[PDB]
Amino acid sequence: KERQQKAEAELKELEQKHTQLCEEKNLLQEKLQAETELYAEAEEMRVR
Amino acid sequence: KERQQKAEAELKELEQKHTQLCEEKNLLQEKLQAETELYAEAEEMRVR
Repeated sequence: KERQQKAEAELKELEQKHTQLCEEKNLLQEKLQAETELYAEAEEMRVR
Repeated sequence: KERQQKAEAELKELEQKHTQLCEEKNLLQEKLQAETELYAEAEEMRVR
């Protein structure tokens, strides 16, 4: 039972880093969008 | 045996998730540095 308790604790750690994965995916979408927007604005400003 | 191999699979998942988190953080820092430098140069040339 202590062995399955350790396994369940690792499972809670898995859930916590699953939430971390979701946060990091949202962060990745946001940062990629920001980079693309700034690159487009950069193209327009170098045309200017 | 089943519990320990399941725990090892969970540990591999933990390592993969943490590696993905670290890689996305590195992408974050490099592209944010790029964003800051682009903003600075854009404002400089814009006022010019």
